[PDB]
Amino acid sequence: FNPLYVMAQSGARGNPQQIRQLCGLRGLMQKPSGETFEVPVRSSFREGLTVLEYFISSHGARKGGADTALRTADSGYLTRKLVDVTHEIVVREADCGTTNYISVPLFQPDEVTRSLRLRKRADIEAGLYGRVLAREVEVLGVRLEEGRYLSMDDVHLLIKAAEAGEIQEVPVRSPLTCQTRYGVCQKCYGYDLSMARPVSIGEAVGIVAAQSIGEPGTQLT
Amino acid sequence: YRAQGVKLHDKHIEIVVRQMMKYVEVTDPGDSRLLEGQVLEKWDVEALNERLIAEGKTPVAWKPLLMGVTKSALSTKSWLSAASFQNTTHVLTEAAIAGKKDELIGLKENVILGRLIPAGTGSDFVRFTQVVDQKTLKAIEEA
Amino acid sequence: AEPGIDKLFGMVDSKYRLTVVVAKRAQQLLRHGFKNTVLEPEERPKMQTLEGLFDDPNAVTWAMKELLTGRLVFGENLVPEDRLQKEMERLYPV
Amino acid sequence: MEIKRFGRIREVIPLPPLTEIQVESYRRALQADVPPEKRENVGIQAAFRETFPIEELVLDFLEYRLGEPPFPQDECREKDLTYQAPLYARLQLIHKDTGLIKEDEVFLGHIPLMTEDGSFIINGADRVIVSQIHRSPGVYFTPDPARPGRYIASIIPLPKRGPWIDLEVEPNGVVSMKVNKRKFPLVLLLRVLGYDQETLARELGAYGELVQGLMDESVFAMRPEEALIRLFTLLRPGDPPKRDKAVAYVYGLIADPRRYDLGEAGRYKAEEKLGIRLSGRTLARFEDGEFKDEVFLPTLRYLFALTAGVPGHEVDDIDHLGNRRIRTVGELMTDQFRVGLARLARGVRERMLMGSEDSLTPAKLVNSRPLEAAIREFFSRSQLSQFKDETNPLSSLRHKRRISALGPGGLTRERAGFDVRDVHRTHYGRICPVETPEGANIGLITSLAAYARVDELGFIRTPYRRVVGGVVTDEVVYMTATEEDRYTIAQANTPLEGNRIAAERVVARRKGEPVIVSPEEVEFMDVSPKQVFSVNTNLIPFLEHDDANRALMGSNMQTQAVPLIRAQAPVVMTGLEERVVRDSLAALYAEEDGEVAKVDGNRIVVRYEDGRLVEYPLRRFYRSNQGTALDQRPRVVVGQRVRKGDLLADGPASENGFLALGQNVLVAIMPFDGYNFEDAIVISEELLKRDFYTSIHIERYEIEARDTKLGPERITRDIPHLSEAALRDLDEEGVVRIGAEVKPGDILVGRTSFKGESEPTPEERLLRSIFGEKARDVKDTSLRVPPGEGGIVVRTVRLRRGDPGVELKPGVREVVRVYVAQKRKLQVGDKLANRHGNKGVVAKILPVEDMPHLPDGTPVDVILNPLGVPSRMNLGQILETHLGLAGYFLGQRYISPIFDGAKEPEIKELLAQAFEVYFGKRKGEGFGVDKREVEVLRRAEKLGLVTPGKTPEEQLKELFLQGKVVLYDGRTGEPIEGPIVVGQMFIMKLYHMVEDKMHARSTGPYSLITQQPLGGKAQFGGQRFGEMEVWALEAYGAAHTLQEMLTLKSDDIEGRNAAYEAIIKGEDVPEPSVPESFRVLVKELQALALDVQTLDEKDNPVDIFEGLASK
Amino acid sequence: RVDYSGRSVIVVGPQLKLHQCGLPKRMALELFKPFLLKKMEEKGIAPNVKAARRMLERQRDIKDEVWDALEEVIHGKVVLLNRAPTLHRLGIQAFQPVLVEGQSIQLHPLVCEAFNADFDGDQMAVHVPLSSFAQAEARIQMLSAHNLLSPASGEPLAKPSRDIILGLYY
Amino acid sequence: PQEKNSLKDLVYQAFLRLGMEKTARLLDALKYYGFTFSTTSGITIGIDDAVIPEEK
Amino acid sequence: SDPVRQYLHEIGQV
Amino acid sequence: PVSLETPIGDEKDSFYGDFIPDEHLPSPVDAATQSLLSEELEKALSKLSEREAMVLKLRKGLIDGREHTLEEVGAFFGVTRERIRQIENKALRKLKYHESRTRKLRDFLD
Amino acid sequence: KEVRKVRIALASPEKIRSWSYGEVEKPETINYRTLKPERDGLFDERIFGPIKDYE
DNA sequence: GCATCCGTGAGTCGAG
DNA sequence: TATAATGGGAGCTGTCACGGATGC
Ligand SMILES: [Mg+2]
Ligand SMILES: [Zn+2]
Repeated sequence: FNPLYVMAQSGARGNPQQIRQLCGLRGLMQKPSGETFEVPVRSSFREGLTVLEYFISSHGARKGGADTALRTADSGYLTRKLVDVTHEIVVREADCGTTNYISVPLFQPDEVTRSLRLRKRADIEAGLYGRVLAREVEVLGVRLEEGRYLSMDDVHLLIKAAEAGEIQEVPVRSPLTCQTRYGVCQKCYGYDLSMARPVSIGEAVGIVAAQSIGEPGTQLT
Repeated sequence: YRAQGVKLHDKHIEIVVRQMMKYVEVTDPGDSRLLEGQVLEKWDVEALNERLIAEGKTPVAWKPLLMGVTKSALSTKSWLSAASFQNTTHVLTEAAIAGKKDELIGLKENVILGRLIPAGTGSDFVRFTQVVDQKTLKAIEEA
Repeated sequence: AEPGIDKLFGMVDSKYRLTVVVAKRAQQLLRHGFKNTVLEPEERPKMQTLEGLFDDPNAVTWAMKELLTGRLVFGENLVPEDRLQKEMERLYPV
Repeated sequence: MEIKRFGRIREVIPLPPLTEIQVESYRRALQADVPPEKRENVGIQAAFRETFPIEELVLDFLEYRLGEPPFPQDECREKDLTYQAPLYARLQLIHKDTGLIKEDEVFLGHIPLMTEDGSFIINGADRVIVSQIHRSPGVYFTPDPARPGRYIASIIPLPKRGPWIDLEVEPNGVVSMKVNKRKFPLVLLLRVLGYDQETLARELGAYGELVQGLMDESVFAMRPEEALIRLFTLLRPGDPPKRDKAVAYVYGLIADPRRYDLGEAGRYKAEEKLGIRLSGRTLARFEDGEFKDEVFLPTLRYLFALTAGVPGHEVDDIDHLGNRRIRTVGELMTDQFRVGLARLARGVRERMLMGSEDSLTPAKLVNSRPLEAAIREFFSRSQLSQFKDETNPLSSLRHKRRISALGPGGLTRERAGFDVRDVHRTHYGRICPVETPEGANIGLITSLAAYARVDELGFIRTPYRRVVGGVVTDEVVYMTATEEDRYTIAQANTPLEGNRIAAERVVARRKGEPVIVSPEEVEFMDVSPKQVFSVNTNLIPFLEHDDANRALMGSNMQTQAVPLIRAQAPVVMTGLEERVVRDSLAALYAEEDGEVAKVDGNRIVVRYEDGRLVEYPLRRFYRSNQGTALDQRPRVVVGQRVRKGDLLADGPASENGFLALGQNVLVAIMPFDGYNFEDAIVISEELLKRDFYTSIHIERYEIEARDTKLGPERITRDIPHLSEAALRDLDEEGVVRIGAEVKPGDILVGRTSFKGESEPTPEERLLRSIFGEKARDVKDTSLRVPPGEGGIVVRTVRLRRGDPGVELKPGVREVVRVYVAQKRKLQVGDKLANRHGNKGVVAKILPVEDMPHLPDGTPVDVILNPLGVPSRMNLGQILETHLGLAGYFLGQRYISPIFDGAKEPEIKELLAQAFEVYFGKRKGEGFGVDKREVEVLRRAEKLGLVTPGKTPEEQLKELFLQGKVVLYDGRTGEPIEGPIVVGQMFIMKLYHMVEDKMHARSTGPYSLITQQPLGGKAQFGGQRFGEMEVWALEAYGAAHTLQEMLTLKSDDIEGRNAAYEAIIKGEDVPEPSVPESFRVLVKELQALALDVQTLDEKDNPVDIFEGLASK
Repeated sequence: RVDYSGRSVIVVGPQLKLHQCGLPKRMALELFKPFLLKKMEEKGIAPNVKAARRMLERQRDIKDEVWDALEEVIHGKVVLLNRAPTLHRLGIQAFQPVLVEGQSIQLHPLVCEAFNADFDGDQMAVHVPLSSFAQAEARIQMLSAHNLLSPASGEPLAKPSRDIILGLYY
Repeated sequence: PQEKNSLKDLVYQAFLRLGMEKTARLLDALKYYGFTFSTTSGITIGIDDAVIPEEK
Repeated sequence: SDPVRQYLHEIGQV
Repeated sequence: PVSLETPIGDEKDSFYGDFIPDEHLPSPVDAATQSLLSEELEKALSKLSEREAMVLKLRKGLIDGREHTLEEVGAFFGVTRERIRQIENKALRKLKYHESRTRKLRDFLD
Repeated sequence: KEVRKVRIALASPEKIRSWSYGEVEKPETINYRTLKPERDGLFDERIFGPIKDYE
């Protein structure tokens, strides 16, 4: 029930590394050149550092700061680019009627083992969730019709099937293959991820895509 | 994004990438007016070609063209958009020589004109929807 | 949230169509002074003052409330604009 | 209160005068106190000398002198005058072969003076000239990035004094020199300098294969005369190489000490690097008939010796603080002096021809304007010349020790990448690692370390103590960053018995890198930990416990602390807080031992030993650049005996001579109903009750009356169509009366303007007719109090044309200034911080009875959410809070120095002693453990906080030693389930207050060309709905909202007018029309010869100018 | 730059419902001024609009019935809050405002994440949607309570963080 | 024990099942109680709360 | 470029 | 004169002209007022007969923007100039009555 | 009529003179004393328009 | 076909 | 409205990475 431990575990605040710096040792620091010092800071923030340790740490602090300062503009610029490319793209109709589609793999070939291993949960969820089915799919005695927007549950089901070797990949409608002019169609786009339902025709999909891709920009290290 | 612990739907990245692939390079005009090596939108060539082949003419041979978000952005049909985004003088001179007309398809164009945008409550789909109470309804039903 | 928002989204093929219907209806209410309303006296949206409860001045609140009832009809090309405006001016003069 | 200081580290020397970097620099630059014949050739004296003599008649410089200021500082600030001294120059005009000399002392205008504390007054407003860091001139060698094998030799002079030159080996093997972006073979220049193939062959031959890449037959044939002209033709085309021109150009490029000035520091760097002796700061010399080389051959020798690896030849770091120097105010100002001077000389030469050739006095020959304007330019529109930041004494003291990469002859920020920003190992004891701006400027702006000094050459030096044998001398050597790299330097905290090193193994640095060493190998040792950090950083106690990233914010924010009417020094101090009040002149002190004669709110009269009676006026309620009140208050009483250096008065934000930025409040670290959510802070109404965090502020309002072509602007109490209610507080002349309380809308100074050309509308005529009244001649232009502003009128000033001593800018009849004061209580939205980087806005002011409180009924002052600590890793605030508790009960304050201070054991002991007071009294007063304290103790031992089975008192003490107490929720009376951290924390009220920042607008001022609303609160203008905000509306698919933003709410004129009128009449807003800025775009494109036409769906043109622009 | 746009410091509003914000009286007086004039005319607070505006011009001339009228003016209406950088569409959200004394804007704890807002001095800008259409768009499409899931992933954006987790977990 | 993830999932599921208007209500509830409890729970930080393992 | 240079040259032609 | 493009701040973000208001084009408020005035003058000219309203409209230039001599208004109505003078004066007098009674145009005192 | 398109093209000297309400023959701007716009200069009313409406 | 030149970009809002 | 006078003068350097054209 320790306050640090609790705040971390709950996800209220804090993470393991920070807790480490508070309680255990501070760790190794890096010179400005990028290569790390031979002696680590042994002190914790509880114990307090030595002026030498402290100064040693300042290099990293600063490097990080400047990094963030620059990445910020890099990301900003990126976002503006993306917005400029995607802006005209809007949901302009319910069905472009295309027969085409894209095939989302549940298995990624592992090069370390030269074998095949199931994709991670979140990866697959990101590939499948709220997508309309391009083709009918039957796994574990459940029929998933064409035109069916996959619920998070639907996706979990499909994963479980893929664990029973029932299905290796899923056919799905997608903007890549959509044949709507000057935009996209409801079916090819899928869920308005914000409402967990079919996207309403007229939603500005491009701008949303740009904002979505770019907003985390400053977080990528 | 995954490495950085960021949940982001493939959908969006796909939306952008599709715009990266929006263009093609011409390998043979066949019997078309277009000339070899010249870039244009996959849409436009698919349409033209269907006109040719369906009219009994030789089709145009085209090659897929990948180009980054910036170049693609500057290559958009709308000159208001392109001239807004970057390379204003270039875009504008190349546009003015050609005497381009902007059809106001995109958000940017309309924002610039102060127009009501083609998305949301401005979408032609829902834009014209009417509301009338039953009373007035039957009332006009007489004709 | 707005009351019955989920139902309202239920009513339409596109959320933006909901928004349009609501906005237009509100414009109607304002134009004809609320006297064209499909709400009955006990359904009339109310507002707290120092004096007491008076009709809610907010036409959009009204509009959505009305929409919930189903007393309202919406869609495209229901009636020519002339006929609409004029029949309404006959039924509820300004 | 008793003051206990921790730590055994002894400071062998105190901190240098903190503003000496400014003060000493300018002092040396002016040399005003030095007698003209005793002056060294530096600063102003150097400039004059470099400019003169003015050749062809010959005008020569003898000496110069500085007068006294025409007005005192206070006079200057009041009148909007620069504080300056008159500069005169004694010049003698000499006719050569004509014998005659005509000598005169000409007036060159005024030169701004630096004040006692290191600032300037320029046009009535205080300014600081920030020191500028840059690459030291010299000769450096940096590895070519394209080829690993080949290095590049760079020759860099002082900025604005000659072009940089680059020497490279080349792929082919021929040496190349780059000057002004043109490369040519170095051998040509070598020849021009009188070098012969032989002379070179013996010199550079030792390094094989390179010399042959040097040798070119044709050039060797030519000699200097042939080769000089060849070179000249390489340097510029299409210009005749008349030999005198070639000599003039190459001389002006290299040998001319006037056009090409290496650093004196540059000179030294060259000498030390290449092991040579320069006869001057020039690259080459003209002696007798021929060019003579100095720098080139040695740098070429070094370059070659480097390319082929030769022991003893180094590559240059170029971010090493040995190769980067500081240009202080003296150097910068002097630079501009030299420029304006060179221009003045240009004018002299120009007038040495036209006009009377025979009758010229030096007065006739010389024009000041170039000089006056060069100096005025530097002090007035320069980037390094900044509005002085004096929010509080520390603000300015720090502003002065600021170091900037940025500025003329400086990095642009596209220039600035990671290398420059970084904290270099040589910043140790020179530049502070912590204190730097947050964001875009990170690494560029920085602060000087506490013990650091900038030397004559502009290199930053740091003190160390000599260690010979095992003994540590008290002798301090100030070292440059380069010299420092020679020695093994022990850490200050290394244990000592006497002057002897007490440890078998000590921590030392060899060239910045840490290593464990024997006392035998220790050459020097740090003076103190303080030396590693800035003055601001040195004010953070427990700094060793704070993560650097937050310490940074602590430092930076102390600069933002507002001076409070009841200000206190922190209960925990680092021990620098007194000397800061000292070195920044805020507090007033006694000159010599003496006795206080008189003591008033306005002045203090002291009789010294000398018998002489000195009177000290006190600054009272004077406004600062930031609007915070600067006033001093007497800290002594009549007949009191005071020694030399004793405190006579307190500055703004000091307490008995100790720096007082905030207040010490009783704080509890616990969440509170989400009101301290995400850094927000919860405050006790008791704080306002006792006027904690209340601060005085003065705003200055100004208005002018001018001569219109339509008539005079009159400042009068007579304003057309105004009630007596409106004019009530206005005196006879129209100016609000001192003492009057003014609110938004109120008139500060009445003023009438003459109405312009009047086109009375027919409506105006019918109306005017109906009421029988006549339209007045004058409009009402009186100055009113802006929205959200106001207070008490503390001052007025009035200046009229043609009254004694006053002259106003042409056309200006009169100028009035109203000073309005306000006493600001702490409120919701206001910003508080501590020295550890904890900062937050006040979200809730709770009535005392809701405040968590101790069993004895004492309520807490502030409630800080603990969630703020773990992520931030700033533990200093925690220890500060604990020791703050102990102090709270023991009635004492502490000094806990950085990196040598109170360790937690000692804090625990003090805590125990405090507990005895806390609980002991209670026991004596006849009370036992409360029923609730038992429950809390239960849950506590469930938390492993106390030892089970021990007594309630023993356990409560066990918690107190951990800094925790039983806390009662004021709402319920029930306790907080766990024991909670309570203690005294030092917290400041920062300069950011909602009062300043709150703003809103319906409609207002629009812009000339665009017709879009103006920006900024002061212009009363709309907020920028930018590209990104638009994107946001687009994504929501909120069309009509967006369209409003783009039309009705901005630059659609018809639209915004119609909207306003409709909303006024309770009608729905109209359809938006075309935005005026699109019309602006169309016309701006037409001006560009491009035809832009809006079209039908039928392609027929559409006229958006509505016929107005078409014939 | 737009009309009817203000700015102030933000401060946490633990007590408000997800669809609300604290909007300082004075700010509201300015932002909705025209409306407040018309209303001031409907009630007899002033002879007409031109008079009303003068009454609002001098701060000391402002009676309490003015405030009461203002409460009537903003009824049902929402305003847009925006923090910069506006990285995604959730950088602007609509809230029905609750007039408060004091000078800072009160923001709901659950929306801070989407705004990347916090309370170390963050400042936000307010905007008044004018038309029935704009107000409709705001209340239906942009209302905070109607956007609870990220458009990026569809994962909840409005969720317990910090203090809420600390209590619930406890 | 309820924490970041669990609660997120709760919210999402409620959004799917109950619907948004209710989910809003649930969010205000979680907010209210969460705060209320957080304050009385007696969470705090003293220096002693950074616990150095004997293993260090 | 540098029109001054060019013109000076054209002048030096006569 | 000084440049509207004179930079404000060490950042290239703002120009001097950016802080210069537009004193020419009427404010939405001013415009509003100027229309309200027309509507109120018209509302006040309805209490007059069309002739005694038209005499004032004509002589103060509310129409065509020109003021007519009493003689010309007399010619337009067919009355003697002195007649038009007296019906103009009685018109204006009735206007003043309506005003002292109703308190409408007062706020346009400015 | 409603605007559905925006064309941009080169202008011929003919078209440029078409737009033009007059030629600027003088580098003058505003009269030094009166401050009224100079005749045939950059700010002329005869060319660009009246400074005051309907006057 | 690769070297190298010129030209164009490089977050937002705020205050000032 | 006339002695003769005849080719300028300053510069500003510590980014970085791209597309596209131009030249070797
Ligand atoms: Mg913040
Ligand atoms: Zn599709």
